[PDB]
Amino acid sequence: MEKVREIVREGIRVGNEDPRRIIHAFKVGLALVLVSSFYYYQPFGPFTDYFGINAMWAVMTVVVVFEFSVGATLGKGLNRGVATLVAGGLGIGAHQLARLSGATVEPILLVMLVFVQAALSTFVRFFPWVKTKFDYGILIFILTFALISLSGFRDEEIMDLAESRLSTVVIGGVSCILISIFVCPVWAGQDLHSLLASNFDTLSHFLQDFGDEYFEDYKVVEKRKKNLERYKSVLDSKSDEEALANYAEWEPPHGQFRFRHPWKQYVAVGALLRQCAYRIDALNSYINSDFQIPVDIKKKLETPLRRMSSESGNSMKEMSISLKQMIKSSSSDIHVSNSQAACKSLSTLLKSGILNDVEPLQMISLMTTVSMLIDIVNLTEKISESVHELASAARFKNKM
Amino acid sequence: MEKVREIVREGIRVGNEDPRRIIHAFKVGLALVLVSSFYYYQPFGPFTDYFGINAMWAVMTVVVVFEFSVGATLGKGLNRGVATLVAGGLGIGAHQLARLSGATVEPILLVMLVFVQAALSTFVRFFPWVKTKFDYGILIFILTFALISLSGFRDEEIMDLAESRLSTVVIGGVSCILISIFVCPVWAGQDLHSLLASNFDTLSHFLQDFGDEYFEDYKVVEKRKKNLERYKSVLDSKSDEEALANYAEWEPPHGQFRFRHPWKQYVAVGALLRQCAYRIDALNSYINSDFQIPVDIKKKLETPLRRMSSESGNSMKEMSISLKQMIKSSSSDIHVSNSQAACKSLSTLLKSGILNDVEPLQMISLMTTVSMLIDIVNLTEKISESVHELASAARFKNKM
Repeated sequence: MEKVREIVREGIRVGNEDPRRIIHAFKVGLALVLVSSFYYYQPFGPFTDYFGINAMWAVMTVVVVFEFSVGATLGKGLNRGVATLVAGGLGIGAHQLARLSGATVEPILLVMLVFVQAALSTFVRFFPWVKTKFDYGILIFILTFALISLSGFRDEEIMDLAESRLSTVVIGGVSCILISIFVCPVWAGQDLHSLLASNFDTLSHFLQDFGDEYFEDYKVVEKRKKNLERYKSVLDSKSDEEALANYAEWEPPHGQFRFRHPWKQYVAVGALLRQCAYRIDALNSYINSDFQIPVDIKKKLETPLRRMSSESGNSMKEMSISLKQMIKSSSSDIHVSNSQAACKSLSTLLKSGILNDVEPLQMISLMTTVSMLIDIVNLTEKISESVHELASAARFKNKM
Repeated sequence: MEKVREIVREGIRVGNEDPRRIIHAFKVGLALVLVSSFYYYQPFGPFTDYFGINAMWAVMTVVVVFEFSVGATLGKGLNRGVATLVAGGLGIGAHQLARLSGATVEPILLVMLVFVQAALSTFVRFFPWVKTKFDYGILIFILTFALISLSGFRDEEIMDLAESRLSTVVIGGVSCILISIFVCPVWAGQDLHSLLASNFDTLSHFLQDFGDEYFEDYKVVEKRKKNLERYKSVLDSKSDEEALANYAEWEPPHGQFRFRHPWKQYVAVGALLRQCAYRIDALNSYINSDFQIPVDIKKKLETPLRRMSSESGNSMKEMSISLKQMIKSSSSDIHVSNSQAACKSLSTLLKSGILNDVEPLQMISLMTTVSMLIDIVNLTEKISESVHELASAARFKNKM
């Protein structure tokens, strides 16, 4: 009975982290019922249905095409539809050639053509372009050519089979797409947008928490978590952003998201944020070591380091708010100029020769932190310019 | 005609990068010809084939089940095989309750049961445990229960549709696995064990090259290429190493890979190697920056910083050979002990007070690299103890 407890608790947490999952679990059932209902109560023209498997194929298309996002279902349905169309054409042509050839060489020719085409398509499925965008199209191309060839039917029977398969794929796909767009849309573009903004926010949190924690049993573990987990999640999220970018490319335009929305720039800014995460990770690893410098030697540089960290955090926070609000912002300029000024002041403080009296190992550690922080500052400057460019060339509301 | 070139030249570089991609495009063609033979030349017992679509379903399973690796086909073909066996049972029992109830309620009770279980199964597909292993198993559990329900057939006609679907998944599913295993096996287990051992070698190049590029237009770029584009493949390959580990659990025990081969330790080590790529990434930026320290000030630490960097790379080089050769190796202990020795002799060089005379704006970047290098040496000591542990719990030949 205990595993029943564990599975129901896992269900509870998965549902509570996200409700759109439950609403999608209901949307799939609604699509199935709508499609199935369509066949039982023939709406306007009782379709011929020569083979007796139209309903089977409609339900199969609906179960396979319907995915979480809107870009996912639109892409899967469009690949499946276009591949079925072209491959049905090619299959009818191959069957006509097979018939025209002769009597006994017909199975030989059909099997040879299936071989050649499946081989060429399986090879093409390895290209990078195809692998990222139209993969599921080519699996269906092979499926359909092999269906219309290797299934033993006669000529007119083959023409009817191809038409039936195409019409059923179109109906299943359109039903899936309409219910996914019009009931409770999960746009992948907005999921990518929110993920980018959330990443910005976690980085700001760490920068402020560092400015505080650097110069100072259970609460130790909680603060260790509140430091580690956030940037450590930014680090391990390359594939999620890369996938949401494709899905978002597939989508139609909707509110505040115009026709040419640059998702590749979103992924570029994500890459810059990942570099910041590398540096922040080095900083954190130097926080959680045992060999820590005595406090006052850090406090002798406590002023500019605290100023630098705080201003970087505030600049990142303003960029996150400017992305959540979908408006061009110009506070990041002030918040990054302050950090450049703090870098210059730290430079002229180091020039004055204050660290001349400390043992050089403490110098190792202290200049390590100073170097990582200066690199973080330069990186936030670059990120500020890049986000400004994205917001310009994605047509944000110039109101500010 | 020019775009006909950019497609054929892209074909060649995909074929030469990996030849096994072509021998796979011929293995898919061979499973179709073999299956389509089994259903044309009935070997021993002419199957009943009540509906006329056994040959369609056998060729539809082969196109979907057959994937590159062996763990991918043994995995897709085992989800699809079991999900059809169970759902075929639930698909019949759900069709007995429909009849037992009444006449007009029959098309009402069957649609509800498709709704309830396609809504629960869609939800389970979000769980983190299910999503990695048995995902395609649950997409099929929804097709099958919605094949045997939402397709209009009578009572006795269903006990055949459930068997005709199951017996055409076992045959189309086995015929895919016997070819993947016996013709030219692409074991995903070895594609991971090779990638891990190829990563160690990419890092060893940078460390051997570091001591030379540090202390010293086109060869600018190629040597920039042989640094940047080399280690940067370790950072961007978190998903490939994680995918090949999922397959590698499905596979059978081929030669030198016992039954309990720890594919989760292979990813734990790869997780440490990604931490070295973080630090190595920081060393690279201070190499490609404009503000470079004048040489002779760098040169006063050239004795240990060249000994630390080199003996670390000669330690990662043995771990890469101790994995290609699949033998427990104790050479890495000699190569890692020297690096810890070079760390202490750097302290007694730093404690002796030699860097007291350089302007502190330069001590930033100089004590930076000393810090990133000392952390790398500290990491390869942890990697060495982990690979040494992997070789035990994978039962490597103790010959050495």
